[PDB]
Amino acid sequence: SIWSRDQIVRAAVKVADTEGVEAASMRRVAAELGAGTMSLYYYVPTKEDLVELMVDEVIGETRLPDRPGPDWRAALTLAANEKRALWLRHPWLATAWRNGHPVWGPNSLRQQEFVLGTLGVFDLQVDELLSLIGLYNGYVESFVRNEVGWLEEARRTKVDMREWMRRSGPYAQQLVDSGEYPMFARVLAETVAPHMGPDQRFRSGLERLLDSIGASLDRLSPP
Amino acid sequence: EPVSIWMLSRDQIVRAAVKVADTEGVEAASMRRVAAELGAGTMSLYYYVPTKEDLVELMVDEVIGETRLPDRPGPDWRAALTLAANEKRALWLRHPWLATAWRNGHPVWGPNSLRQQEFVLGTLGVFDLQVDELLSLIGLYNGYVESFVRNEVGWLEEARRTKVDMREWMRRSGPYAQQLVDSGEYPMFARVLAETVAPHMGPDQRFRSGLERLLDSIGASLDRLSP
Ligand SMILES: CC(=O)O[C@@H]1[C@@H](C)O[C@@H](c2ccc3c(c2O)[C@H](O)[C@]24O[C@@]2(C3=O)[C@@]2(O)C(=O)C=C(C)C[C@@]2(O)C[C@@H]4O)C[C@H]1OC(=O)/C=C/C=C/C=C/C=C/C(=O)Nc1c(O)c2ccc(O)c(Cl)c2oc1=O
Ligand SMILES: CC(=O)O[C@@H]1[C@@H](C)O[C@@H](c2ccc3c(c2O)[C@H](O)[C@]24O[C@@]2(C3=O)[C@@]2(O)C(=O)C=C(C)C[C@@]2(O)C[C@@H]4O)C[C@H]1OC(=O)/C=C/C=C/C=C/C=C/C(=O)Nc1c(O)c2ccc(O)c(Cl)c2oc1=O
Ligand SMILES: [Cl-]
Ligand SMILES: [Cl-]
Ligand SMILES: [Cl-]
Ligand SMILES: [Cl-]
Ligand SMILES: [Cl-]
Ligand SMILES: [Cl-]
Repeated sequence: SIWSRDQIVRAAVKVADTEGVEAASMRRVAAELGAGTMSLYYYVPTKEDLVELMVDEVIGETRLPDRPGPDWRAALTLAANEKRALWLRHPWLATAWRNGHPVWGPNSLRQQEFVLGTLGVFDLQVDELLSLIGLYNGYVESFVRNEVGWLEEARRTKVDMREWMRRSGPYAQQLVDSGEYPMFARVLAETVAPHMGPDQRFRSGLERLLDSIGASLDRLSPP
Repeated sequence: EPVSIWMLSRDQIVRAAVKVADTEGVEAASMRRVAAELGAGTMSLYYYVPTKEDLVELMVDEVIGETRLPDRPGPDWRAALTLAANEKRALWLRHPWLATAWRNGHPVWGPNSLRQQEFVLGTLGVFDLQVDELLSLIGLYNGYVESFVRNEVGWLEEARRTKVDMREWMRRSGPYAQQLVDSGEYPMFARVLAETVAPHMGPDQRFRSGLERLLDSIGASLDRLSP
């Protein structure tokens, strides 16, 4: 287990933020530091290891409270906004982890202590805790991975979410006119969210997610 | 102003891209490599398929046409979502690049994708829901399936590179997990390792068990919002 390297990781991060993670190849990160590649490899064997070290490294930028306190909705909300701002700042976090094994670096584990801690006081089987936290973490990640995706897409096409929605209007009408997608149509007729800006959309999605967690907790702990 | 891709034939270009991606991942199936395979030339394909992103979008909807969900909702929403989940996981396992290839913000609105979405969205259509609430609960369900299978594929890919699978990784990491518990700093990590069952089930049993807890949470929200 992979758990001064640190200065290597920081230069990697700087490159990945600007030019994407592919561009943070091992030759370049050397260039960035003013060293030749042969020493880099001593401290950081593989590019897979570096990505893992970068993940943990940037999570160290963030600081949550030492303990969540009893308001699990306010604590998860704080964790949500921190995590979103970290992914927007380091968009490669949304697509870079390709492996199955979890990252057990100190900073990753510190933050999970806080997020798991929020529902840690409840008398739940731990796999139920992980299931509810899974719901919460899934919402934040799906949303922001999609957000990042729009930005990466815009830089190529010059068409962002709002502009894509307008230009897709005619195709959408064709699909409605097909008559084969009555639920898609009811979504297009009735949804409010896509017309909210990003910050308000995220927050209102988070409140719905939090209410679903809440409703589960009332089930397992009436009333 | 480009028109949607959805607005020598297309179907043979796509089926040919799918074969190179199945066997050798989505990178090994470019326009160059797809031309080669068909017995045709680099620029003739750009008539049918302008961009590689356009090509991937067609590849996704093509393979989604291998799954056939029912025409109609059914009152048992738990069974419905379970069927959808099992069918999505089998697909993704047959086409692992499904888990990673979609990197854009815009949704794939091919016909096979939307045919499948009618069934998934129709499952809670029974209920008195504002549409954004429906979408929120479907989001919880889809995120479960998607994280699960994408992690499952991650392990398969990691293991080809390392020759160390999920079980061998848990085994090999015991000493370090034990150092981490001994530090005293990670009490929730310790509890998880001491009490979790899931990662000791096989994948199929673990998939189903997590699904069941998810469905119970959907049920608790439906009861509150729509008695
Ligand atoms: C995330 C996302 O897609 O955001 C979209 C956004 C980018 O665009 C939004 C949008 C576009 C265009 C317009 C609109 C939009 O909101 C204006 O609402 C609008 O319709 C517009 C208009 O043009 C107008 O102007 C227009 O021009 C045309 C029409 C007809 C209406 C309008 O005049 C007026 C109206 O205001 C719709 C909006 O659509 C959605 O939010 C869709 C979300 C639904 C999620 C469904 C997921 C379902 C899960 C699911 O299927 N699970 C899966 C499985 O279990 C599964 C299992 C097996 C398997 O094989 C598969 Cl493939 C599976 O696939 C799965 O996905
Ligand atoms: C997905 C995953 O990690 O699966 C793991 C699997 C691969 O390995 C499992 C495992 C490993 C080792 C062992 C075990 C396992 O089950 C044997 O159970 C075992 O413990 C093992 C042993 O070695 C033994 O043998 C052993 O050898 C050593 C010890 C100490 C115990 C044992 O003798 C007893 C037993 O046999 C644990 C298992 O761990 C989990 O499932 C944990 C899941 C929890 C995820 C929670 C995520 C949290 C979300 C979250 O943080 N959200 C986020 C934020 O809001 C967030 C916000 C801001 C921000 O900056 C960040 Cl970074 C953020 O990051 C976020 O992630
Ligand atoms: Cl990147
Ligand atoms: Cl590597
Ligand atoms: Cl955007
Ligand atoms: Cl290409
Ligand atoms: Cl792939
Ligand atoms: Cl495995």
